[PDB]
This record gives sequence, structure tokens and C-alpha cells, in this order.
Amino acid sequence: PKQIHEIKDFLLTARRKDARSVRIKRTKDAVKFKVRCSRYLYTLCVHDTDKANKLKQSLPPGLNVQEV
Amino acid sequence: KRTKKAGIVGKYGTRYGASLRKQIKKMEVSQHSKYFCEFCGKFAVKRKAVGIWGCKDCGKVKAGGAYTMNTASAVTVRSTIRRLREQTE
Amino acid sequence: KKIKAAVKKMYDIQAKKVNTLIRPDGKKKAYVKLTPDYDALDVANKIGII
Amino acid sequence: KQKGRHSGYGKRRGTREARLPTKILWMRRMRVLRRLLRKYREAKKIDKHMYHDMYLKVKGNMFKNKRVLMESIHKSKAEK
Amino acid sequence: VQRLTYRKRHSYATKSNQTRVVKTPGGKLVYQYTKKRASGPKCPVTGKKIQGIPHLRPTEYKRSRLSRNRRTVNRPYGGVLSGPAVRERIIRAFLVEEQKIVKKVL
Amino acid sequence: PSHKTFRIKQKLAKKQRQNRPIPYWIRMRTDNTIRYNAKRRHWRRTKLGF
Amino acid sequence: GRVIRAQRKGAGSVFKSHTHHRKGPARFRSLDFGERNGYLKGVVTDVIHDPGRGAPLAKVTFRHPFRYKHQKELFVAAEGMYTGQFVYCGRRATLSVGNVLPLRSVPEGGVICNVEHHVGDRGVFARASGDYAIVISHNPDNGTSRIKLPSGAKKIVPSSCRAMIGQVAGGGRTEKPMLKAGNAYHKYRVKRNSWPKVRGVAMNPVEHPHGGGNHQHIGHASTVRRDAPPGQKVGLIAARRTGRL
RNA sequence: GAAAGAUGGUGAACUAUGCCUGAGCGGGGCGAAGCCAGAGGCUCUGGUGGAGGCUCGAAGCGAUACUGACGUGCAAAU
RNA sequence: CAAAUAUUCAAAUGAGAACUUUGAAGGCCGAAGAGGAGAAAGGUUCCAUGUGAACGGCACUUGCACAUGGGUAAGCCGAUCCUAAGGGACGGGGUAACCCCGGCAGAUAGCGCACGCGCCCCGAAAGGGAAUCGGGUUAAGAUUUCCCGAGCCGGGAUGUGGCGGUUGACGGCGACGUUAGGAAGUCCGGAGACGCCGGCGGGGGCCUCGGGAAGAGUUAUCUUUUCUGCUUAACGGCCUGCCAACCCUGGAAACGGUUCAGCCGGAGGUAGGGUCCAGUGGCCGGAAGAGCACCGGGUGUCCGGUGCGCCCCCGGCGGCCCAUGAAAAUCCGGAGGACCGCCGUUCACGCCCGGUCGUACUCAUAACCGCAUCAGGUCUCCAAGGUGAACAGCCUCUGGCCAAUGGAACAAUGUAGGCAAGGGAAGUCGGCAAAACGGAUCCGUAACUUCGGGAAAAGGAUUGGCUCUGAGGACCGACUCAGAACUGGUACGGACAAGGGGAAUCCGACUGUUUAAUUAAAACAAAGCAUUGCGAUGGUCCUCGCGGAUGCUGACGCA
Ligand SMILES: [K+]
Ligand SMILES: [K+]
Ligand SMILES: [K+]
Ligand SMILES: [K+]
Ligand SMILES: [K+]
Ligand SMILES: [K+]
Ligand SMILES: [K+]
Ligand SMILES: [K+]
Ligand SMILES: [K+]
Ligand SMILES: [K+]
Ligand SMILES: [K+]
Ligand SMILES: [K+]
Ligand SMILES: [K+]
Ligand SMILES: [K+]
Ligand SMILES: [Mg+2]
Ligand SMILES: [Mg+2]
Ligand SMILES: [Mg+2]
Ligand SMILES: [Mg+2]
Ligand SMILES: [Mg+2]
Ligand SMILES: [Mg+2]
Ligand SMILES: [Mg+2]
Ligand SMILES: [Mg+2]
Ligand SMILES: [Mg+2]
Ligand SMILES: [Mg+2]
Ligand SMILES: [Mg+2]
Ligand SMILES: [Mg+2]
Ligand SMILES: [Mg+2]
Ligand SMILES: [Mg+2]
Ligand SMILES: [Mg+2]
Ligand SMILES: [Mg+2]
Ligand SMILES: [Mg+2]
Ligand SMILES: [Mg+2]
Ligand SMILES: [Mg+2]
Ligand SMILES: [Mg+2]
Ligand SMILES: [Mg+2]
Ligand SMILES: [Mg+2]
Ligand SMILES: [Mg+2]
Ligand SMILES: [Mg+2]
Ligand SMILES: [Mg+2]
Ligand SMILES: [Mg+2]
Ligand SMILES: [Mg+2]
Ligand SMILES: [Mg+2]
Ligand SMILES: [Mg+2]
Ligand SMILES: [Mg+2]
Ligand SMILES: [Mg+2]
Ligand SMILES: [Mg+2]
Ligand SMILES: [Mg+2]
Ligand SMILES: [Mg+2]
Ligand SMILES: [Mg+2]
Ligand SMILES: [Mg+2]
Ligand SMILES: [Mg+2]
Ligand SMILES: [Mg+2]
Ligand SMILES: [Mg+2]
Ligand SMILES: [Mg+2]
Ligand SMILES: [Mg+2]
Ligand SMILES: [Mg+2]
Ligand SMILES: [Mg+2]
Ligand SMILES: [Mg+2]
Ligand SMILES: [Mg+2]
Ligand SMILES: [Mg+2]
Ligand SMILES: [Mg+2]
Ligand SMILES: [Mg+2]
Ligand SMILES: [Mg+2]
Ligand SMILES: [Mg+2]
Ligand SMILES: [Mg+2]
Ligand SMILES: [Mg+2]
Ligand SMILES: [Mg+2]
Ligand SMILES: [Mg+2]
Ligand SMILES: [Mg+2]
Repeated sequence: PKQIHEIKDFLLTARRKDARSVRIKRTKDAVKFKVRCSRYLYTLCVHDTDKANKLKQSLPPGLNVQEV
Repeated sequence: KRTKKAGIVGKYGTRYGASLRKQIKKMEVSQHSKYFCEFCGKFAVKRKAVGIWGCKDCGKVKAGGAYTMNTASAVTVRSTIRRLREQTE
Repeated sequence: KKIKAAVKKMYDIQAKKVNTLIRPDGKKKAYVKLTPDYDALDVANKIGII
Repeated sequence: KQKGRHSGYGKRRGTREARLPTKILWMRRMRVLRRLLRKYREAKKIDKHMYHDMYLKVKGNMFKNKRVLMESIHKSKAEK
Repeated sequence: VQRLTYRKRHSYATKSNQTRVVKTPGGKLVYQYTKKRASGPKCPVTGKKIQGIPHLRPTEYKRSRLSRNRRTVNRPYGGVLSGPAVRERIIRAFLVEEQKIVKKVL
Repeated sequence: PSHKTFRIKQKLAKKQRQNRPIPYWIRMRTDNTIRYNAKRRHWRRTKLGF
Repeated sequence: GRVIRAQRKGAGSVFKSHTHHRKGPARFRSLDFGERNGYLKGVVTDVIHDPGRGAPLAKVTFRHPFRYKHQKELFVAAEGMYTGQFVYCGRRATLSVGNVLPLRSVPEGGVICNVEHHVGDRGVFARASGDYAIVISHNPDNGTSRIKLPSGAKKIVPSSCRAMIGQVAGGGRTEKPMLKAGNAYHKYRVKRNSWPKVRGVAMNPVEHPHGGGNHQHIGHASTVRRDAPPGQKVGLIAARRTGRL
């Protein structure tokens, strides 16, 4: 497993062809976005409520999205 | 202190006879002594094995006597070899 | 390798993996897991074991 | 036990060395006294000549604890 | 106190069977098998350690398993000779070569 | 042991099959003299030296 | 009777030498053109211990005369040799301790070790620690040389035989008392299965000619013919004299 | 109905010894060299240090005495 | 039918219960176990259901018996690969043949890119070694094979992006750093890769003290109390950076730095500033969604302290040797630069694949051997609290057990274990057996001596509980050691544990060894002493023969 820091790098990874699904995990602190790729699971931590929503709406329409 | 005559040989206790302990004393002392290194100029040469004498700091290793760095005949042989070499010329 | 090729030529199904063992009675037993989109219960009905 | 009960001669089965080794006591004394000497060389309470002389006297078993060592330092500096 | 067992069929405390105790998220203690301590690269003329390279088992240095910066040092005789050894060889190579010319002239 | 050669396991499988009671209908045959197996072995007695 | 212990050693079953941790044969480099006509320089890289051998060995590296290769040698170290020292082998090598020379190049009185008996032997004489041979005289007509061996015997060798200059390192080893059966046990543990020796008088007659009796005694002269059969040849063999002079 | 003799074979899973490669042996007592300081002029005093086919002893290994028990034994040696 | 402390009550089932099952109680093993798992060996003994007889030396409803079925899943665990001591073996040699010989060298049977080079196999499930983790799941498996999730290794094809062309990258004085960043034959180095002993330091786990919250126990009295739990894997990124090692500046006597011990410095110390190294270290991802504990979906999964503590691993010193303590496969690095341009790329991401055999169970007072379900024998890992010097003995927790035919009664004689007034070896071949001594602290200790010992010589005194006091530290704490008062039926190493001492003679120097199953010794060995042979065309020895051991040896050696 690997962590992603900036939002844009998560955007390109979720747009990868080998990306299969995105899991959204809600914690009491932040919101974790996990995209399952071929070799690694990439996790990005969003500490902002609206940035989580903007990320949710701006995801690629072709990728599956799951709520955890 | 701690002993009047035994010295290093007191590790053997009362065993083996007084004459044998006195015999081994000189070689026990000499083989555990620190010798002068002609290459670097320090008293850092220690016996690594019988005949092998290595300096701690400069790292030179030298073939010498069994229980002393230079045997008496080694000095005599070197002088004979040196005199033969010069007189050969 | 021969096992997964055999199940394909016999039942027209695709095996994801094959685990084999030799039983204490001396025979060989194969565990053939089918790929998703193949339903073993349907295959079991066609063969006749259910 | 902390108050000191049950610690008389009728309760001791090992030797004094087997209970608290003399080497452990000596190691604690050196570390305590060498730390104090280093603490005084820094902060300039003593100079390097005094420190070296006291370091060899500590190894020579001249001071049995801290209070003896500080008193010796004060008396040594009392010269002028 | 949660005594432990070996997890494979090696029953003897050999150097290749060394274990460590770890706590799992299951709240228990299990054995994990470690790797034997390995020397790193060594210098043949000084005997000292070669700086800049980790101390691994020989097959952990494999190219597919280790990055190139970790494997090498950027100097002639990089992972083979230390800096002091390389300086001495350069100076010896040049100074003896000058002596060869002086022998030729004289 | 748990660690077995294949050839040892194959022989152990055959010996497992061979120590069964004789079928009951064998005793009903026309000219039958067989009473019991005469070759049953129990593991605790009569070890097979392999 | 039964086969005696002296006879059983020739089968070499449990009496073979213990050589599992030995560093290799110690000997000169094979004689070649460069040594036969000039000199070749090698450098001493290590002075190491060889189990079962009193004398230290010297690891020496040469450059191959015609191949692009290193040539690593290992012979008995003369006293005074050291790591990083240049040694020279051949006809034109200087008379210095650690150098390998033909006997023709060593004047009368020289101290030598690892002396060849045949030209190209790689060293046969004076190899144990502290031992050496002395050059006595030279014969230019026959091309032979006279040397004195450590046992005192004179020997005639070809003048082309090679020897190292100096005496073998590690001398004085046997002047130290062993003091313990255990020290003797460790000495012979890395040599051979020979150390704890049982006296023949302490045996039964089936095992030894000295065995038997109601007192421990040989019962016949311990001096024995040179031509006695094995099993019979025990004691002092072909002795010209006995006793302490 | 011998004690034997001979021919040709099988065993070092017990035990004997050599070799290779592994594994193992609490806690105490005594306190050798080397080293520090003090006093004297190398000696004395106090420390430090931790040697030895040293010692009391746990595991292990062994087997002295009761000539104990048993002696158709738990056991052809416990 | 008596070793290994031990059973009792109620109920159930059943024709039948001292022996089966459940619950309760009383006990034992006491963590170098009667606990939890392996290697050999066994081979179905493993699990379920059922029960005619036999068997389980009494019994059984019951089973390690019997009958019928079921059960062992791997690219990552092993074997497999490599070599060790060693074994076999082509040609050749010997031999009537069976067969016995491997260094005796025989066109060595082939390897890279015509050209170039050229010094067999077997043998380790404890040696070396590609790569896995956590959680879940069965009647029986998986202590890493199945499921969930998350990785890794090896191999093979292929792009997309990046990177280099001063053809083969930058930065740093330097140690060295950065995910990339030419290259053939040839050559060189390292890792693999190594003994024993003693301190010291570090990390992980465990033990231990406190706080908080959750639940449980006790509760006539007391107890902010006693108990339980409060977790975080491989793998990836960033940080940190021990103890050593290294670099730059500078130039030291009034020498300094420094360890428990050492030791270090003009061959450059102290000091100042840095590089690297390893971690089973920290944070984040994995990952709270899991697991656990509570309450009926919900809550919580937190904060500190301490150490000559115990186990494992690591680091770094010291000591010891007439002892110097494997090899190979495999992997990495380097020297050189023939050759080459739209071609190079050890980079990231992406695609495909991963064979065969073992895997259940026991591992022992019942699964192995001893004719047996035999008090014997049989290699390992883990290992808690108290007392205490302590893996001693004794008691306890986890886990496991009450299986060793049962009942009645206490004769002689036994066996095992005790006590005994007065005497104290008078007993007996003989103090055999038993008793006495025993820990710790203080005092004190002879002859003799190889000066090291003898020595714990001998001989005396003390020891409980309680209430205090003093000393010894770090940046608030832990044990130790001294001192005092009081006090008890003078008892106090209160059980346990734990030398009897002295004066001499004989033998053997000592430590070691030995007649497995009647002799442990004065016997054997041993260091020391002495003698003999031998310079290799040799001595000693083996072999039918050919040949071989000493010998990887050379008189400080071999015999
Ligand atoms: K590097
Ligand atoms: K015979
Ligand atoms: K022997
Ligand atoms: K003897
Ligand atoms: K006789
Ligand atoms: K496999
Ligand atoms: K192996
Ligand atoms: K090894
Ligand atoms: K791993
Ligand atoms: K299994
Ligand atoms: K048994
Ligand atoms: K009675
Ligand atoms: K008497
Ligand atoms: K010979
Ligand atoms: Mg202690
Ligand atoms: Mg059996
Ligand atoms: Mg048979
Ligand atoms: Mg006899
Ligand atoms: Mg005879
Ligand atoms: Mg007859
Ligand atoms: Mg006859
Ligand atoms: Mg054997
Ligand atoms: Mg001391
Ligand atoms: Mg001893
Ligand atoms: Mg003893
Ligand atoms: Mg007797
Ligand atoms: Mg008896
Ligand atoms: Mg009887
Ligand atoms: Mg009986
Ligand atoms: Mg019973
Ligand atoms: Mg008990
Ligand atoms: Mg108990
Ligand atoms: Mg079990
Ligand atoms: Mg069962
Ligand atoms: Mg019965
Ligand atoms: Mg059955
Ligand atoms: Mg399989
Ligand atoms: Mg594996
Ligand atoms: Mg091979
Ligand atoms: Mg071999
Ligand atoms: Mg042949
Ligand atoms: Mg093999
Ligand atoms: Mg292995
Ligand atoms: Mg299981
Ligand atoms: Mg020691
Ligand atoms: Mg500095
Ligand atoms: Mg996390
Ligand atoms: Mg949860
Ligand atoms: Mg342990
Ligand atoms: Mg290059
Ligand atoms: Mg243990
Ligand atoms: Mg205590
Ligand atoms: Mg205990
Ligand atoms: Mg019984
Ligand atoms: Mg009875
Ligand atoms: Mg009485
Ligand atoms: Mg009396
Ligand atoms: Mg009498
Ligand atoms: Mg009488
Ligand atoms: Mg009498
Ligand atoms: Mg007695
Ligand atoms: Mg006495
Ligand atoms: Mg007399
Ligand atoms: Mg004796
Ligand atoms: Mg003895
Ligand atoms: Mg014996
Ligand atoms: Mg006997
Ligand atoms: Mg006896
Ligand atoms: Mg004598």
C-alpha cells in the first residue's frame, strides 16, 4: 500500500485504465480515498469536508465507487 | 603485591611442579608482551599465532619467533646474510 | 496443467486454479476452482452430481 | 521492604556480593563521578588540568561519593 | 504468558532458524523468522567497511530487488576500494611512473 | 513421519486397502473353505518393516 | 595373536592425517624460464597460520610470465618476512632473506631453508619451524653443492636447486613445556590419531610382544633386528647402542 | 548326544575409535597477569580487572555405599 | 493385582454405573511441567456414527478394540539446488573371473560470440539457500496450503511515459548523495563465510509500579480496593540515526581525551562541523472496515514510570590457543574500452505465467524400541507469580489432570519413614546404617608448603517482629548497606534448603579414563625424562596383485 499526498496525483491514478474501484472510508478526523490499482492500493487523506465532496463529484464516471 | 614470585604463572595454582612453572614463566611473559614496530615506531606488535606478529595500528604482519618477536638466531642469520651479500659484491 | 485442459475439453468451463493431493487410499484428488462467471452449482446440475 | 523491614541478618541467604555485586557498585560510582567531573569542566568550574588530575584520582579510588569529590575540588581551588 | 511454538518443521535452534516475537492485531504473540546478520562490502587493502552500501544477504543485493544508487559508489573502484585506498593507488601510480622516466634519463 | 517418500506412501496405501474383512457373499459360494482374512494386521502388533 | 597397533596404521583407516582445515601445500612456484635466467618479483599479502604446522606460511602474489592473470603462491615463511614486502625469485635475485635463489648463487656459509633435492622439486629440506640448512662448499666441475641438513648430515645437491634465504619462522616452539594432557590433546587433534599411547607392557600378549606377565616387563631384549617381520618389529629397531651416555 | 575344524556370506539401528556438520552446560566462592591512585625510595597500602584441564553446586553426563528394595521383578541390570 | 499424595456429592444415560457424561467441591503436575509444538520411528492410531463376541490382566453404557464412512489443497513451508567428511565411476592398471584400484593424465567428450577460449555424478527435511503477512474458516486442515484482504519472488513478452546524447546524466572541497544515466572477449575484489570465554551497551518480547475508563469478585467490619482485558502483521514512504568506521577545518607540554576494563593522538588529539552504517526504533499508509472487551446496532480500544530483572537478537571491546576454529552454489561491485547513433536505457507504470512429491495424527508412565497399553531407553523449541543468590526445594496462575481394580479391618513378620530416659561404639571384620554439621554477617585461623596453597582450617559471636534514623542518585525515583529504640515463653537461615571436624601412615603427582550386567582402583592415560630408526633411491606400515597410509608431511618432522 502507498499514500498519495496531493489531490491531483490521485486524480490521474483514478483515471488509470488498470484502476478498478474507489473506496471512501470516513473517519472521525478525515476522509480516506483508496483506489485499487493493479499492483498497489493508493490512499489519499482529505482533511476537508468540501474537498472530499469536490473529489467525490469529480471522479471519473467510468470508475466504480464504493462507500465504506 | 598479590604475589611474591609467581606473577603470570599464578594462574596454574599448585600444579605441574615449581621448576616447570618457572620454566614456562619466561615464554608466558614474552609471548604476551608488546613489541616495537620498526615500520611505524609504536609498541603495538602482538602475537596472533605462533610465529605471527601483527601490529595493531599500522597493520603490518611479520613472521617471527614462536614466543618472541625476534629470535636470537634471527639477528645472527640476518648479519651473516648481510655480510655475505656485501662481500659477494 | 493437464487437469485444467481436461475440464475445459470435457465441460467447457474455465478453471481459475487447481489444487491436487494424493489421498491415503492412493488415488489423486483435484480441487478445481472455476473462474467467476462460471457457477459450479449449474455445472454440478449438468454433470448429475446434484 | 522499602521501609526497611525483613532485611536483617536472619533474612539473608546469599552473600553480600551475590545480593549486590561490588562491580555494580564500582560501575555506578565511576559513572556518577565522571559525569560530575564532565559537568564541571563545562560551565568552567574546573579547567582541563584539574579535570585530568581528578579523573585519575577517581579511578584511583580516592573519593567514595559526590560530596567527598566536590569538597576536594573546593579545597583544591582554595589555594589562592 | 503465551508460550510460543515454531511455525515450520525446523525443530533446532540453528542460526538459520532464528526467530523474533511480534504482537499481532489479533492480540497474541507469534514467531517471525528473521534473516541472519550479514557483513557488508569490505575493503581488501584496509579491511574496513565500504561506506554507502547496506549490509544485506547476498541475494538481497540482486538488481531486480535493490536500487542502483544503493548498490554502487560514484568513484573509481566504487564499492571495491575505500577512499584512502584509491588515493594511495593514484599517488603510487603517478609517483612510480615519474621514477621510471627518471631512471630512463639517468 | 509426516515427511514421506512417494514410494513409501504408495505401499502404505495398498496395505490400508488389504486389511478389510472378507465379503460375506464369498462364504456362500459353492465350494468355499475361506473363513477369515488370515492376513489382517493391526498397527500396534505385527509392524511392517519398511 | 591379533594385529598390533603399529601394523594397523598402514591401512590408513582411522590413522589418516587430519587435513580438513589446511591451507594447501607450501612450496616454491614451478621452475620456469624467468626464474632459470633472471628474477621475478612477488609481493607478500598475508602471513597465516596452518593447522598442524608449526611454521607460518606466506601468501605471495606474482604476475604470470605470459598470461594476463595473477599467480598466487604459498610457501613456508622465513623469519623476518612481512606483508607488503617484495620477494624475488630466480638466478639474478639478490641475497636477501625471503628471496628464492639457486644454490649456485648462495656463497659458502649461507643460511637457507626449503631446499630442493631435485631441480624443480619446489623445496624438500629444512621446512619445519626454526630449521635451516647451511651451504658448506661448491663444486664447479660436477656442478654440485654441499649443504648441511638440520639433523647434521651432509648432502650433495645440484647447484641449480632452489632455496629461500634465511631460516624458517616460528623457532623456539618446543622449548615451552606442554604442562597438560589437554595441551597435547589439542596439538595432535589437528595432526593424526596418535597421541594417547598405551605402553606395550600394559597390554595382553595377544596384542603386543611386550604384553603379558605377572609383572609389567618386556622379558626379552627391546632391541630388534632390522629385518624382523611387521608385528615383531617393536621396541628399539636396529639400534647400534642403548642407554644414556 | 560334544567341545571343535572348514567353505562361502550378513551385520558399526548397541558399543569402540577417526572424520564432517549441528545443538547444549543456573546461581555462588577463590581471586593470576595487566591497569589506577597514595606513601616511600623498585618497595608498601587500597582499589580495579577477571585468569585457571580452580572450587561449591542447577540441567546434563556418570555410578561410590547401603553389599537397601526387588530378585517366577515394573525391569534378561530396574 | 500395594511406586508416581485423592477422592466426594447430586443428576443424567443405560438391562446393568466405584470406573461413561454434566455440574459442584477437595486435591496434584507447578511451568529444564503430568502444559503447548517438532525431528527420527510408526502408518490411519486422526474425525463421525454404530456395537454380537474377543481385547482394554476388576469393570464399562465405554475405545489407541471392532464395523461402516470421511479426512492431508502451496510459485512463497520443505524436499528439490550447492557443496562437507565421504561414496561411486569413463579410460587406463591388476585380476581365471566375480571383482579391486582415481591421479595414474588419456585427442576429456565442451563453452563464448567462421573466430576466440579450454588448468562426471551421488552425498545434509539441524551446514549454505529466490520470494508472505495479518484476520477468518472444519467433526476432523491450514501452528504461513482453503477464504478475505494486502504483498513479494522468478521467468517471459510488450507497450506508454520518463531519462541520455559535450555519444554514454547531474550534485558535493570531501566522506558521499540522487528513482534512470553505453558496451565484448579478458581480468580483479567482496558478500556467502564461520571458534571458545568475559564484561559493557542497544532493540524486541515478558515481568513489574501508577493513572484513566469497561466489566466481574469481596463487602457483619475494612478495602478511591482485588481480578481480567484496554491490540496493531508482512510490505511501502518519510524521519531518526546508536556503538563503531569515514570526511573537512585547525594544529596540541602546564600534555590532553577517555572505558566497568581498555585505550587514543603531529602517521594529526581535544574541539567545531558533517558522511555513512542498523534497528526487532518513530510517524503515516496497510488499518479499524480487523480483533478484543462491554452495553443493548452503540461505546471504547488511553496516559505515564521503572530495572546488576528473565528470554532472544544485535553492537563494540577484552582474553585464550605448540588449538586459530568448512566449502560450493548463488549474488553484488569493480579495472579495461575493442564496438556502436535515431539508438541506448540496471527507471516508473502496464500485460502473461508459475511443474512434481510430502502435508492427517502420536512423538510417549498407551501411537517409537524394549515379545505388552513394560516405573526402562529415545534429539529439540517455548516457559509466568512468591520465597530465595538461584531454571534449588516448597506453595500458586495459564494449560492439563485425579489414570494407575475396588470394599472391610489394623495380627505376627516385612517394606518405607520417625522418636526414645541413662550411657555413648561397650555393637561389628570394620561406626555399616543413622545422628550430628550446614545459609548469611562479624571476629579469628596452625603445622606444613612446589610460596600458588593449606583455608569454609581450627575456634568463637550474631540472625525474629515492630517503630524509626543515616548514607549512597537522576533530571522525581530504585534498591543496597550501616545504626538505634521498643518488643515476644531465648524465639528467630523457625518449613525448605544446607561442609561434620582433627592427628597421622600406604599408594597414585594433580584434572582425565576403565572391566555395558559382581572389581572405579594402587590399574590405564598424562605432562616431564630418556632411548631407537630415518635425508625420500628413506624409515615405519598396509595390499593377492596393481598400488596405498604417514604425506596438503621433511629432523622444532615422522615412526
Ligand atoms: K551508495
Ligand atoms: K592375526
Ligand atoms: K586417540
Ligand atoms: K603410556
Ligand atoms: K611381558
Ligand atoms: K514447491
Ligand atoms: K538443505
Ligand atoms: K557454516
Ligand atoms: K516478510
Ligand atoms: K499440514
Ligand atoms: K511409553
Ligand atoms: K504389620
Ligand atoms: K567400635
Ligand atoms: K613411503
Ligand atoms: Mg549477583
Ligand atoms: Mg510397537
Ligand atoms: Mg520381518
Ligand atoms: Mg591387563
Ligand atoms: Mg606375541
Ligand atoms: Mg551330531
Ligand atoms: Mg584341526
Ligand atoms: Mg555409528
Ligand atoms: Mg574486584
Ligand atoms: Mg574443574
Ligand atoms: Mg567440582
Ligand atoms: Mg562395596
Ligand atoms: Mg543389594
Ligand atoms: Mg521378595
Ligand atoms: Mg507387588
Ligand atoms: Mg479410578
Ligand atoms: Mg510436590
Ligand atoms: Mg502443588
Ligand atoms: Mg497436540
Ligand atoms: Mg479418537
Ligand atoms: Mg477384563
Ligand atoms: Mg481399527
Ligand atoms: Mg502439494
Ligand atoms: Mg522455501
Ligand atoms: Mg553439482
Ligand atoms: Mg570430497
Ligand atoms: Mg575398469
Ligand atoms: Mg545433491
Ligand atoms: Mg538448511
Ligand atoms: Mg491440525
Ligand atoms: Mg577463561
Ligand atoms: Mg567533533
Ligand atoms: Mg495505520
Ligand atoms: Mg471495531
Ligand atoms: Mg531459553
Ligand atoms: Mg568503466
Ligand atoms: Mg528454555
Ligand atoms: Mg527476593
Ligand atoms: Mg524454582
Ligand atoms: Mg499398579
Ligand atoms: Mg486394596
Ligand atoms: Mg537415647
Ligand atoms: Mg559423651
Ligand atoms: Mg570393639
Ligand atoms: Mg565384641
Ligand atoms: Mg578384628
Ligand atoms: Mg556414613
Ligand atoms: Mg585440614
Ligand atoms: Mg613411614
Ligand atoms: Mg590418581
Ligand atoms: Mg583423577
Ligand atoms: Mg563407562
Ligand atoms: Mg562391572
Ligand atoms: Mg561398581
Ligand atoms: Mg621425574
